Amino acid sequence: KVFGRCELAAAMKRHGLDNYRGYSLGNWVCAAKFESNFNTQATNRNTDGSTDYGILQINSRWWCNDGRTPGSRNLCNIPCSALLSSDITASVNCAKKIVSDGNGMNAWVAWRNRCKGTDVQAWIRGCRL
Repeated sequence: KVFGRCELAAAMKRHGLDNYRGYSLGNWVCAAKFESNFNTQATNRNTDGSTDYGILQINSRWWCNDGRTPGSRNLCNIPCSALLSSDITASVNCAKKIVSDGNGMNAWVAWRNRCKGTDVQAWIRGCRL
C-alpha cells in the first residue's frame, strides 16, 4: 500500500508514535517519506546482506527474521514480511523498540541526514489529526 502523507500521519498517531521518545509526528512522517516514499512494500538490500523492510525500512540484521541474514537477530520477534503489510501495526511496534535502543531516531540514517534539524512539522501541515 502506498499511503498518502496525512493518511500515514493519522495511522502513526493512532498507533502512538506522536511524541514517542520525544519525537513529534512530523519526524516519523519525514523518516517514512525518505525511507520508503510511504510504500509499505518497499525493500532494500544492504551491503552486508541484510535487507530493510517496509514504511520505516526496518533491518533484518537486528529486528526481524527473513531467514537469509546470517548471524542476525529478530528483536521485534516478527517475520520481516509482516513489515510489508498494508496494516502498519508491526512496523510501528518494532519502530518503538528501535528508537528506544539508545540512539533515538539516529538509528534511521536517512532521518539523521534528511530530517534531523529540519522543519519536520511541515510533514503534517494541513492534516486533520
